[PDB]
Amino acid sequence: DNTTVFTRILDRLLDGYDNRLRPGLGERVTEVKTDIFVTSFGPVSDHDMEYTIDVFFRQSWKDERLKFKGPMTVLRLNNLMASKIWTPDTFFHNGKKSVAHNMTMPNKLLRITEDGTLLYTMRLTVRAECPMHLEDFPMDAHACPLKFGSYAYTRAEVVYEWTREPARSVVVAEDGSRLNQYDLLGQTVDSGIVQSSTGEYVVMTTH
Amino acid sequence: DNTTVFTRILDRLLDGYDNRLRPGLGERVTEVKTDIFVTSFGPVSDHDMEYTIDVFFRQSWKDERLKFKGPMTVLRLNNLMASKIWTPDTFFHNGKKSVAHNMTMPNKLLRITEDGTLLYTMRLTVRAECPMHLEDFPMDAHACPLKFGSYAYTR
Amino acid sequence: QVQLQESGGGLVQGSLRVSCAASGRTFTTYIMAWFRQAPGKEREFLAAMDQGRIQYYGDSVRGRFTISRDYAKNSVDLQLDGLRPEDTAVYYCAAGAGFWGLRTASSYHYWGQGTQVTVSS
Amino acid sequence: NMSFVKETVDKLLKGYDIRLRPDFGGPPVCVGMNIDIASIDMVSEVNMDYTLTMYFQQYWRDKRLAYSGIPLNLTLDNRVADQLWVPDTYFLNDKKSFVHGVTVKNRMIRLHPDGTVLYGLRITTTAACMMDLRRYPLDEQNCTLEIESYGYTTDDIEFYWRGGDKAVTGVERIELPQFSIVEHRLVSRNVVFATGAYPRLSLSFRLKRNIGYFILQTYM
Amino acid sequence: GNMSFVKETVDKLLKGYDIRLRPDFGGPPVCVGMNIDIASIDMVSEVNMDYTLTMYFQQYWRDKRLAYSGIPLNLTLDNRVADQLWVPDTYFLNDKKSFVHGVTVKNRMIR
Amino acid sequence: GDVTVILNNLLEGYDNKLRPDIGVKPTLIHTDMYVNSIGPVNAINMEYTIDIFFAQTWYDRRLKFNSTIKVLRLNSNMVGKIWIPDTFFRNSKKADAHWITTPNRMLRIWNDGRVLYTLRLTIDAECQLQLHNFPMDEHSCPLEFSSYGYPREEIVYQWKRSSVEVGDTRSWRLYQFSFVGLRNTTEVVKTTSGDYVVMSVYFDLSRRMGYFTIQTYIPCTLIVVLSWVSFWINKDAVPARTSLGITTVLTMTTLSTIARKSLPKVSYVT
Ligand SMILES: *[C@@H]1O[C@H](CO)[C@@H](O[C@@H]2O[C@H](CO)[C@@H](O[C@@H]3O[C@H](CO[C@H]4O[C@H](CO[C@H]5O[C@H](CO)[C@@H](O)[C@H](O)[C@@H]5O[C@H]5O[C@H](CO)[C@@H](O)[C@H](O)[C@@H]5O)[C@@H](O)[C@H](O[C@H]5O[C@H](CO)[C@@H](O)[C@H](O)[C@@H]5O)[C@@H]4O)[C@@H](O)[C@H](O[C@H]4O[C@H](CO)[C@@H](O)[C@H](O)[C@@H]4O[C@H]4O[C@H](CO)[C@@H](O)[C@H](O)[C@@H]4O[C@H]4O[C@H](CO)[C@@H](O)[C@H](O)[C@@H]4O)[C@@H]3O)[C@H](O)[C@H]2NC(C)=O)[C@H](O)[C@H]1NC(C)=O
Ligand SMILES: *[C@@H]1O[C@H](CO)[C@@H](O[C@@H]2O[C@H](CO)[C@@H](O[C@@H]3O[C@H](CO[C@H]4O[C@H](CO[C@H]5O[C@H](CO)[C@@H](O)[C@H](O)[C@@H]5O)[C@@H](O)[C@H](O)[C@@H]4O)[C@@H](O)[C@H](O[C@H]4O[C@H](CO)[C@@H](O)[C@H](O)[C@@H]4O[C@H]4O[C@H](CO)[C@@H](O)[C@H](O)[C@@H]4O)[C@@H]3O)[C@H](O)[C@H]2NC(C)=O)[C@H](O)[C@H]1NC(C)=O
Ligand SMILES: *[C@@H]1O[C@H](CO)[C@@H](O[C@@H]2O[C@H](CO)[C@@H](O[C@@H]3O[C@H](CO[C@H]4O[C@H](CO)[C@@H](O)[C@H](O)[C@@H]4O)[C@@H](O)[C@H](O[C@H]4O[C@H](CO)[C@@H](O)[C@H](O)[C@@H]4O)[C@@H]3O)[C@H](O)[C@H]2NC(C)=O)[C@H](O)[C@H]1NC(C)=O
Ligand SMILES: *[C@@H]1O[C@H](CO)[C@@H](O[C@@H]2O[C@H](CO)[C@@H](O[C@@H]3O[C@H](CO)[C@@H](O)[C@H](O)[C@@H]3O)[C@H](O)[C@H]2NC(C)=O)[C@H](O)[C@H]1NC(C)=O
Ligand SMILES: *[C@@H]1O[C@H](CO)[C@@H](O[C@@H]2O[C@H](CO)[C@@H](O[C@@H]3O[C@H](CO)[C@@H](O)[C@H](O)[C@@H]3O)[C@H](O)[C@H]2NC(C)=O)[C@H](O)[C@H]1NC(C)=O
Ligand SMILES: *[C@@H]1O[C@H](CO)[C@@H](O[C@@H]2O[C@H](CO)[C@@H](O)[C@H](O)[C@H]2NC(C)=O)[C@H](O)[C@H]1NC(C)=O
Ligand SMILES: CC(=O)[C@H]1CC[C@H]2[C@@H]3CC=C4C[C@@H](OS(=O)(=O)O)CC[C@]4(C)[C@H]3CC[C@]12C
Ligand SMILES: [Cl-]
Repeated sequence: DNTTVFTRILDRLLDGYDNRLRPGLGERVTEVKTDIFVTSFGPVSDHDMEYTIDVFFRQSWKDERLKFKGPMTVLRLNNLMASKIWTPDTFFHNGKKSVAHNMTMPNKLLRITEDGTLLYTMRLTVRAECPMHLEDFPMDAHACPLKFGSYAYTRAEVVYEWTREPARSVVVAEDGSRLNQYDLLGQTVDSGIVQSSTGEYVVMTTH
Repeated sequence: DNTTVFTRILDRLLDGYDNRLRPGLGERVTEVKTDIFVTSFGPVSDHDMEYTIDVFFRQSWKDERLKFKGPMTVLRLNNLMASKIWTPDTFFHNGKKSVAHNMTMPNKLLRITEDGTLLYTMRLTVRAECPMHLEDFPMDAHACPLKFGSYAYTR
Repeated sequence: QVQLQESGGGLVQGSLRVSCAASGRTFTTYIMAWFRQAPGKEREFLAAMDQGRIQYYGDSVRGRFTISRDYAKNSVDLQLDGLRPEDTAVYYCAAGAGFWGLRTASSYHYWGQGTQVTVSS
Repeated sequence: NMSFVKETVDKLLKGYDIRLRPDFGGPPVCVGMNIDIASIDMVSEVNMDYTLTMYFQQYWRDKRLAYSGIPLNLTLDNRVADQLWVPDTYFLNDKKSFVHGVTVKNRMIRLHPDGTVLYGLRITTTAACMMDLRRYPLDEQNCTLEIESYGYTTDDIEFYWRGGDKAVTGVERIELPQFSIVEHRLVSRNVVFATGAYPRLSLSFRLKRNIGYFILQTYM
Repeated sequence: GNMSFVKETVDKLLKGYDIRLRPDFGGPPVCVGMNIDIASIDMVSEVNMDYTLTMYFQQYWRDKRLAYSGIPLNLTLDNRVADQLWVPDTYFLNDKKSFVHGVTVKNRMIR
Repeated sequence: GDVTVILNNLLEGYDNKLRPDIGVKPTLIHTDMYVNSIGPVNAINMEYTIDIFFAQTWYDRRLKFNSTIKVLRLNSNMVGKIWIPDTFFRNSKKADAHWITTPNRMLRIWNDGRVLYTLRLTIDAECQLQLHNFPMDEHSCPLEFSSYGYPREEIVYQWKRSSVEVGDTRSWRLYQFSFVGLRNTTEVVKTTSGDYVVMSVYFDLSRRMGYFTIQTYIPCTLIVVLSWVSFWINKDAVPARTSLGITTVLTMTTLSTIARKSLPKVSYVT
């Protein structure tokens, strides 16, 4: 078979690959380059002080263990292989109850490049808290945050970065705007630190 | 080592333990002794004639296949290994979306005695049906039932 | 009236701590920040802290200054380390939700009286 | 004979890498589609969405699954779908969707003699449909479902409506308390995202709102 | 230092680990320290007579079996490892409905 | 003991993917129901929540065993090991099985190879109500089911002597409606994938006017009588008669608004 060689390459990738350890445990810091494509800004439920957003949250990082050589320069793998290897545990700090869409199957993909760079795109629907000061109601304005970061790994272990410059990393689709009574003027992208009880973590935010 | 002895005891307990078949199959009838400890009687939903009840449903039964001899009188199996041991198939005859708590760990407990007696404790919230006769409303009285029994196994 | 009183030293050769206490309104849900004004009329962002304890910093003072908040006492503190002679400036304490901002003075509707800090070698 | 079918199926599933599409190096896979709209349950304007139950069915070709000597279409049990490759189709304007799962998972796998696979799913999806209520209740809304490949670019996969215009069926039998379907349209194209060009299918209904209720309750 | 040594260390720790048995089943009781961090209270409803609470529930305990040396830094393992190690049977008596946040992965930490 | 080895012999060499008689004849399935309770008929969403103990029976030649054990009773453990029909309800908006304290599934296997499978279900089935004669209307709500993947050439469902059965109907949650009677039907439905044996159970329901007779009919009549009271008032009392007239008109409008609050937004006069 022509393509059987590719299977062998896959069978050679996971040989000895311990998924429990991050790419650089005790040697480096696993830099993660992340960015969002807001496919649709969902309705803002002022009753719950909550809003909804549907995003193609996509991340990338370098894992030297998965370096290979073969015919194609990029391997586009199924969602199962993502579960088979290490991936970041990014979550949303202000999120309430989101769902990763899996219709018809998990909306995930993995692209392993020859140099070891990965690309793990998702399709999330995050409904997150948007605190409000309704002193000027109905003539008020809000800044709903979307703050995300690693759950387990501190600053010394995992650090997040924006792929492009911060302003142009987060992109909102023009046709996608489900807001009824609100108007989306724009977004501001930033990064910062949170010092929790366990340790210090990087939190990447979009207001 | 005190650990390896009980590790091997637990590993040796289920050597051929056919969980597909009830204990004492073909020579006796399994006498399941059951009781309920109601933590809190939930609110009664008049609209559905449904009422919630949080329970610590306890069952117990004799099982000769699981007899063992060791330093401890009682062995507390973990939640998952109970899947490999036969347990009664009790269902609530009047139930609607009843739920078993899975936080932070499945609210189940299995205890095995040296004589083979098993105790199976389970925490549930049961949403049961209470068919009402609202003819003396709002000055009525009801007797809401809660019925349970085996599903597959007969008398 | 909503008042943002300030405190902290003004003369240092060094380490310092500049505190800011709010009165007349609970700023638990507001974003509390510090700003700098060197002589030359150019307000510079220094640090900011959210309801979620998340700290943002300016690139000039990343890791030199540390911002903190005390929500029970309704105050914001700034611990300054590694003071250099160019850091001489008036430091202002500000609060307000970040609308079109979080790095711009236009988004803050409350400001402190300001405190002068000078560094002499 | 059951033994011959069993060993043929065992040979088929043996030496089969699910991770690789039917031609990992080669031309794209032409995945045809067809739908049977079971019903439209609740066209809600307060939430700007509509529920849709459907029999989403996919057709494609897989040489690895071809078998000979058994001139019968093997309708296998649904669990075998876990062991075979299927397309990564998804509904782009979705909010919450699921596969009906009683008594077993409503799923169909039918292997044909030439390795042509039919993969059927009974789906219920709450698809988003933003509405322009400037003419309410005399409005005429446009509600669409956008089917798309997730990971596979247009070079790896190609979607088309299996039937041309009869791919979607059962539209005329749909009845709603409020609206009334006047037209349905099928479109195929290619979209471009931040990570390449993907195929796209679009099933769009036009819903005309009835007036009798508002004559009874508001105008009169 | 190197990845391989830590890999072999983790494999040695998880070799022969019986998840059924608590860290000292024959011995003194195990002490579990809890360090809840309240993140939010959402809906204090009188109609349902219940309140929602989002928090970071942490549990510390000394399991002598999972002891290693030569690597002077805490190992933050992947969350799935929680399924392969013993954990307390903690539960909230007065709960009605609860869940662990599951995006992108199950929000769970083993350190 | 003997049962363990019997089950082990049954399972080895068993391919649950393939139905019995894959290339001999269609698999005959005998189905029956026992309606625990027909739940509330949600007229707004135009559906109803039935609860059943759905039982199927068929013959699998591979499960023939000769022994003194006349029949093997089991629980949900063996459900997944053997082939099972993929029966599904065509007109179900929402369906689910019961999963405590164990999956409510029963499996019994006879020596001759007959398998009896049984499970409890709570089916939300859509019922397209015609409310022209509301509240004096009747309905024939169906519950339809069939195999999903297997066409008529592979599976052929069929009823039993007394398939549908109902217990004490007094315990049901039918508030407005009263159960009249049930009947069964069988048909062949042609879909794009082929032909399917689709089997239906129609429950005939008749609404009871009682609540509505207290809610809208009596109140409206009174306001009309109330309006009639105006004629006895002297024609000189202009403000009194005018106030009475407008009050009755507004009350009638309000009662009209309350009347259609319990139905879907049907665009015709009931
Ligand atoms: C999109 O994403 C969705 C989210 O991920 C996804 O939904 C999930 O899909 C999967 C795959 O279909 C579902 O998994 C199956 O669920 C079946 C049961 O479903 C009901 O119950 C679950 C909850 O499950 C727990 O509780 C039930 C009982 O309440 C148990 O039966 C389960 O095992 C499980 O138990 C543990 O947890 C309990 C606490 O929660 C503990 O008390 C307990 O001790 C256990 O620790 C609900 O979530 C389901 O409802 C929801 O999801 C459905 C999805 O369709 C929705 O429609 C619905 O609205 C709800 O949202 C539902 O109520 C399982 O039976 C099934 O596992 C059996 O089959 C698989 C087949 O592959 C086997 O591998 C597995 O071993 C099981 O079979 C064995 O056991 C059965 C039962 O006895 C035997 O019949 C069988 O022969 C076999 O026997 C063997 O094992 C026995 C021991 O187990 C042994 O005794 C025997 O001897 C023998 O060896 C499977 O887990 C999952 O539930 C969905 N939902 C969630 C929330 O995860 C969706 O599919 C995705 N969509 C797509 C298209 O990708
Ligand atoms: C209530 O709460 C509890 C507690 O939180 C929840 O419990 C968890 O439930 C999980 C789902 O059932 C369960 O995970 C499965 O466990 C099975 C046990 O079987 C063996 O597992 C390993 C086997 O080792 C090898 O595989 C594992 C990964 O599975 C590797 O890590 C090892 O290195 C080995 O390579 C051993 O412990 C024993 O041998 C066990 O017998 C697993 O089989 C099962 O695996 C499948 O899912 C994995 C995750 O996606 C996947 O990586 C793996 O490949 C398997 O994939 C299945 O699906 C694909 C589909 O294509 C198919 O190809 C595969 O063949 C396979 O069928 C799971 O890991 C947790 O252990 C359990 N935790 C507990 C009990 O503490 C409970 O779910 C919850 N209930 C709710 C919410 O309803
Ligand atoms: C609900 O609302 C939606 C959104 O407005 C409507 O969607 C549009 O429907 C029209 C119907 O005609 C679609 O029109 C067709 O678009 C095709 C696009 O394909 C590619 O075509 C070229 C070449 O590649 C490029 O523009 C681009 O690459 C496109 O991807 C055209 O090819 C079609 O024209 C060709 O085919 C037709 C026959 O099918 C010929 O008559 C033409 O001469 C020509 O050869 C055609 O223009 C349009 O694409 C839809 N937009 C979408 C899906 O975003 C729904 O129709 C509406 N539903 C209702 C009203 O019920
Ligand atoms: C298993 O199912 C397949 C698919 O139905 C059977 O194949 C034959 O498939 C063709 C489609 O490729 C069906 O098409 C018809 O199309 C032709 C043009 O190709 C047209 O001229 C005809 O008028 C008709 O519309 C064809 O009907 C179908 N044959 C049958 C008998 O259904 C295949 O035969 C099946 N395997 C069996 C019966 O063993
Ligand atoms: C691995 O985790 C341990 C436990 O968190 C880390 O050790 C602890 O580190 C903190 C600082 O992060 C120490 O805090 C300080 O302790 C002194 C003395 O009590 C006190 O005066 C300070 O105010 C402060 O609280 C703590 O003592 C220390 N304790 C232990 C048990 O080690 C450790 O550094 C981590 N290792 C790595 C490499 O991350
Ligand atoms: C379901 O339908 C079957 C077939 O119509 C009914 O059984 C038949 O009933 C008639 C009338 O008594 C008999 O003449 C037939 O011989 C029966 N057929 C069989 C195969 O038994 C059955 O009673 C119906 N079940 C109901 C109405 O619940
Ligand atoms: C339908 C409704 O909502 C009712 C509820 C209370 C009613 C009002 C109570 C008192 C009076 C005073 C009377 O002044 S008179 O000197 O002409 O008698 C005129 C009629 C008027 C305005 C009633 C009109 C109808 C109501 C608004
Ligand atoms: Cl809104």
